Amino acid sequence: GVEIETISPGDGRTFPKKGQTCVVHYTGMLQNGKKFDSSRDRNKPFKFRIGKQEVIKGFEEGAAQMSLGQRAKLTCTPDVAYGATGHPGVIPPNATLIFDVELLNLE
Repeated sequence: GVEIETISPGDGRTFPKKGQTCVVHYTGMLQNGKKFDSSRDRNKPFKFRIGKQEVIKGFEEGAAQMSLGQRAKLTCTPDVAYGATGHPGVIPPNATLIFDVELLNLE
């Protein structure tokens, strides 16, 4: 389940396709918790491609549903990334992940 809450500006037509290296200013957030990851900190805005299962399903499905300039807000379910397993130290099991996702991409 990928629930999109878009902050309005963008173009609404430049959608990511397969094999397109796309650039996202992501900002992670735990529900009722602090941050855990941010591209604003490293200032290397995570040039990743679409269709190789590199990113999690709650972030990959949110990327194709956005366009250039758009600023959505992810609500990632636990069972797509870390709900059963959980990362040691960062993301616990059964965690509902929140992301501040803006798609200012290339290709």
